[PDB]
Amino acid sequence: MFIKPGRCPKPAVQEDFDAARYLGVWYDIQRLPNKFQKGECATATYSLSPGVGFSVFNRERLANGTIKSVIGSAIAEDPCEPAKLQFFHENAAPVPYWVLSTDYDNYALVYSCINLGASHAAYASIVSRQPTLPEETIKKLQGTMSSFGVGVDTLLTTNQDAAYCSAMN
Amino acid sequence: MFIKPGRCPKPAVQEDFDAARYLGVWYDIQRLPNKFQKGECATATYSLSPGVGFSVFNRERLANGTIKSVIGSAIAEDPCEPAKLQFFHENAAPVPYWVLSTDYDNYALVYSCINLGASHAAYASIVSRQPTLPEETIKKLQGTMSSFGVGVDTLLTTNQDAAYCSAMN
Amino acid sequence: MFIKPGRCPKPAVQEDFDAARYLGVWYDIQRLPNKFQKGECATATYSLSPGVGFSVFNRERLANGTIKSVIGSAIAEDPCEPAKLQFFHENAAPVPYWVLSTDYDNYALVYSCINLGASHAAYASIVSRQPTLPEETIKKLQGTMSSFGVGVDTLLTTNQDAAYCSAMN
Amino acid sequence: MFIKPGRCPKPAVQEDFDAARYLGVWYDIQRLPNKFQKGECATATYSLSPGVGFSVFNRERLANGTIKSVIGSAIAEDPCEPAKLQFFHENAAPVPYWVLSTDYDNYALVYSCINLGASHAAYASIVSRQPTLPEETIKKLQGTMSSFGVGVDTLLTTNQDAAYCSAMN
Ligand SMILES: C=CC1=C(C)/C(=C/c2[nH]c(/C=C3N=C(/C=C4\NC(=O)C(C)=C4C=C)C(C)=C\3CCC(=O)O)c(CCC(=O)O)c2C)NC1=O
Ligand SMILES: C=CC1=C(C)/C(=C/c2[nH]c(/C=C3N=C(/C=C4\NC(=O)C(C)=C4C=C)C(C)=C\3CCC(=O)O)c(CCC(=O)O)c2C)NC1=O
Ligand SMILES: C=CC1=C(C)/C(=C/c2[nH]c(/C=C3N=C(/C=C4\NC(=O)C(C)=C4C=C)C(C)=C\3CCC(=O)O)c(CCC(=O)O)c2C)NC1=O
Ligand SMILES: C=CC1=C(C)/C(=C/c2[nH]c(/C=C3N=C(/C=C4\NC(=O)C(C)=C4C=C)C(C)=C\3CCC(=O)O)c(CCC(=O)O)c2C)NC1=O
Repeated sequence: MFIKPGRCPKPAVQEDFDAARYLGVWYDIQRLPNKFQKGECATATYSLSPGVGFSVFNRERLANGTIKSVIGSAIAEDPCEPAKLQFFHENAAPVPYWVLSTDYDNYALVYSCINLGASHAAYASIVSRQPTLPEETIKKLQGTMSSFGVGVDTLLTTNQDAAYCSAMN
Repeated sequence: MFIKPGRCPKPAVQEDFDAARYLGVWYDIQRLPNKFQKGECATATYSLSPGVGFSVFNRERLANGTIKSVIGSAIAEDPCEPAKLQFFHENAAPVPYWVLSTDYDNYALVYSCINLGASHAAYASIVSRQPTLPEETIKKLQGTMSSFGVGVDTLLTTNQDAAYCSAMN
Repeated sequence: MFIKPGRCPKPAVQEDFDAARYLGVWYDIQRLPNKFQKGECATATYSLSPGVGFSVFNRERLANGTIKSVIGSAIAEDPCEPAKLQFFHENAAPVPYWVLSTDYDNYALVYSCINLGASHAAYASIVSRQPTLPEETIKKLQGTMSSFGVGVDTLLTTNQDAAYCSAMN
Repeated sequence: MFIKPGRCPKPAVQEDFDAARYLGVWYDIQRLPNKFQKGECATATYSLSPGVGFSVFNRERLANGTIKSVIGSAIAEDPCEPAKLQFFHENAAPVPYWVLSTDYDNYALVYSCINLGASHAAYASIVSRQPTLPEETIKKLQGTMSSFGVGVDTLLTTNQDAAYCSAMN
């Protein structure tokens, strides 16, 4: 199910989060089933913004081979909680985006949850600075997710194959 | 699906909504599939509150024959929009509850929607002051729902059979 | 003034806050200057409600001798943070109400703050189960307030004189 | 004062608001007394952003001759209400910004309001594509404001004198 029992959890986020080091390209390695990703090879690119926060450009490769993308803006509405962001994507209502853990140069774990009464809808992603990530790191991040009730066996492994994804350039 | 494409619609609500005439017992006649109703024979009872708004007591009959209930509070956070309520149920995050149409003495149409990025999760109910409602009224209210994109063929018809539901008293 | 520089602070709230023990009558002992209290002898009475949360009845004695009162409802929108309440007063927009500290039987310190861009508007009150409170307790609670930036120097001392407030009954 | 009785009004906003035509430089002509503008010669510059919405750069000239400025991002959280924006200024909490009326090439009237219980704090500004605006336009826009309860009598007339504001360049 996309909708799960219980209200949203409140996991810990990355201490001393530094958005400048978080900028650049991230590859989707695993993610919870969701409605927005329609393809494979997903990347997120975060870039400087003349205003506050940073800009967002997400791209994926659809089955027909076309590259589909969305633009957005990311802002931490409380400057004292810089890892707790609101993402504003074109044609979407705002969604939360929490950086739960990152070392900036290899991996990040991101989490988002919206309450639906006594249920909730959550999204989570393990991302990497490369199209792959070591199994040891994946299992560690999955452990973090399990610790607050995420169904890790539901995680999808994103296709990042070099040939299949060549159209991403 | 419980989660549907598009952001929440903004249907018109009942003009000149009068919560005092809305109080009392309502029977669930049809509703969109949802996660909270686990049984049949559902009723909603709205009662006076010493504070602002009104109090909520929802009851249903589970398959095992036990009656399960929840208490809540209903408040219109903007007094100038009295038909646009927030419902606060025990152990639940707040949810919207809009009275789209009612004649107070026979039927009401209620709607609730929460945005999930570019998707949404909606709930809707046709309720009656009696365990049944005339087909003509049902079709009229379904027409209202269709006019803003609700999938009316997905509506569930609640079992309100006198014998099956006798445990509701 | 009423609006001061900086965003609202997030002070710690009462651990294991038990609303049931918080019910009953409280006397205003000191409070920050505000727009709603126009007289003296202020009291807050919190009572059981059939729904969630509790009901609110605040009364004060105006300079002309008239007793003025308001009703409201109090609800903790996040059940896991029971001391962080939203108060809904008749014809008012919702306002936050945080129980920072209480021993239920003698005193409580309440705090509320709303952001106004790079400024904020804050309210705070020391209340007592009696019309007076020990000077030692008061100094203790003022210490808490000044610890997160409240200007305790601006606190008003509420007239609770038994003769002046006799109209309160 | 800055805080006045009653909840925020909901004035009508500019129909078919086109952010692209709203970009560029605006001069503050009149504004309600507020906490953020500490000088004169105020200007707002709105620019393209790679993400959603637009970027904000506000500048003014303090009495000591120093130019003070702030950066921010503007986003319409509901794409169907493009004139109802949220402004995120550096180190400030989010604030509403509603374009009530503009012809893009000459004037705009902006409004913002935040509820404080049964009171409110409002901001409003008349801006112009030039350092001055025709008296007729000004009276027109004041009429709009007074029509929903703004105290136009309290409006400050911003010093845009070319010599006094020369440091703005
Ligand atoms: C996103 C929207 C959304 C809404 C609107 C919603 C309402 C809501 N209905 C609830 C229970 C309930 N609600 C009902 C019945 C009704 N409820 C009604 O709103 C009406 C009109 C009827 C009947 C006429 C009953 C019978 C229960 C108790 C369910 C049970 O405990 O078995 C609960 C309690 C939590 C739970 O048991 O899951 C919530 C939060 N929840 C949501 O996520
Ligand atoms: C309830 C939570 C919730 C979240 C978090 C959410 C994010 C989000 N991701 C989007 C697109 C996208 N998002 C991604 C990828 C990513 N996105 C990421 O947050 C990360 C970490 C990656 C990859 C590493 C891509 C590739 C698209 C474009 C999808 C497409 O247009 O095909 C959109 C655009 C609207 C849409 O296309 O449906 C939203 C709102 N939506 C939600 O409802
Ligand atoms: C920004 C924060 C903020 C808060 C917290 C707030 C509370 C609040 N207190 C109110 C009335 C009142 N409140 C009080 C007293 C109390 N109230 C208390 O919270 C406590 C602890 C006491 C006393 C112990 C009384 C006596 C009234 C009625 C005042 C009157 O009608 O004369 C009202 C009614 C609207 C009004 O008359 O202005 C609100 C919204 N308003 C705000 O804007
Ligand atoms: C409750 C409502 C509310 C609003 C709208 C608001 C806007 C706002 N304007 C700001 C600065 C500023 N805003 C302006 C000017 C403008 N600003 C405008 O919205 C327009 C139309 C002009 C001029 C045409 C300038 C010049 C600064 C920098 C002030 C300075 O740093 O000295 C800031 C920075 C924080 C601060 O310095 O206080 C905020 C939050 N703040 C609020 O509390």
